[PDB]
Amino acid sequence: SHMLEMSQERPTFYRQELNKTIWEVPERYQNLSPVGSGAYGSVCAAFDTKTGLRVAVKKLSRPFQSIIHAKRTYRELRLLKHMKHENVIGLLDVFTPARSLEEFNDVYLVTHLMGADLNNIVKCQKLTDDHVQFLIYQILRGLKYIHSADIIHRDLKPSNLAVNEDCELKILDFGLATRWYRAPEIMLNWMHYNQTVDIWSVGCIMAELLTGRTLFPGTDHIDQLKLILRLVGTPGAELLKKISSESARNYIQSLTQMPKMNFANVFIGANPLAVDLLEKMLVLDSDKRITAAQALAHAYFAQYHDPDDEPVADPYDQSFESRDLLIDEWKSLTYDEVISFVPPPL
Ligand SMILES: Nc1ccccc1Nc1ccc2c(c1)CCc1ccccc1C2=O
Repeated sequence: SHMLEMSQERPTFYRQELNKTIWEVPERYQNLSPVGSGAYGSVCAAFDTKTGLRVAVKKLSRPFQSIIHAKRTYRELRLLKHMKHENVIGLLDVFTPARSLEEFNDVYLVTHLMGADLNNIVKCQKLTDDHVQFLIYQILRGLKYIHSADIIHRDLKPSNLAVNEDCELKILDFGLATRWYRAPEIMLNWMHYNQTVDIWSVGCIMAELLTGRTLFPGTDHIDQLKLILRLVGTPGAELLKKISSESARNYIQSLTQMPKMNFANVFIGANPLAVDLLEKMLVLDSDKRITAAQALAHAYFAQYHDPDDEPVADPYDQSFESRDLLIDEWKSLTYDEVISFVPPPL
């Protein structure tokens, strides 16, 4: 009760070659092998002998290359240390082989191994309506939590969604096939947007899960916008009066005017509740777009929705974002976050 530890032992590390480079990790982690071949950024699957589960270990080897990199490393670590939710990738461990700040260079992050991203899942099977309900439900459950912490993903897409063989899903890699899921207001920066940029992305993902194909496969920014307007219709005058960029307003007004298409004619053979939900997600007016919390209560998710089991996050203090610091200062803050990490219970 009042007994304290007067010291602590560093784990024993070992070295090995993986992806043509040396990985140095605690002996806790065994049988490492690369996954994704660079797609997700130096990630190895491993067996965690402590928790007795398969883990994914991600190595950051250039985290402090510049001020921009160092601040991003700090941001990502603070975010990941904060996220504690079934549908958001969080941290089982974070470590460095360094024995002091002086020898600090590499950061390794450890999370539960999922085994695929949603892209791989879509390629390997046609998902049933039940799969789609469950996958989208989990994305929205994760987003409710993330948004409640005043965090926006900003780049939600199938490759940022980890899925396991039990159809469980977690959201990976917060932002800030690359443009197809992006909200229009952030594609051509109309305005200081809101959290529902992520809901637009969910709508695009859900559509693809239902049809088996990309909803708006644009070849560039302008083409992408044209594909969007063809479905949702050209925005009215008042929707224009709300966006700030004069360049944007001018261009879209030169385009041929189009009415909102009938969504039932696009998402054929889909559950009518699914279609109705898509109509609430895929709207241009971000002040009218459904929220994650509102979407969770939509009848489409009647089988999964449980208001008592859709938790929100603790407030997330981002005051560090307003600081302008040197590489060594961001690096020191990051080191502090590494050594102060408290692992989840067993
Ligand atoms: N974001 C973060 C933070 C800490 C540690 C790791 C990660 N990033 C991860 C974690 C797990 C997985 C993937 C990326 C990529 C998708 C994928 C594809 C293929 C096989 C497995 C997995 C998968 O489980």
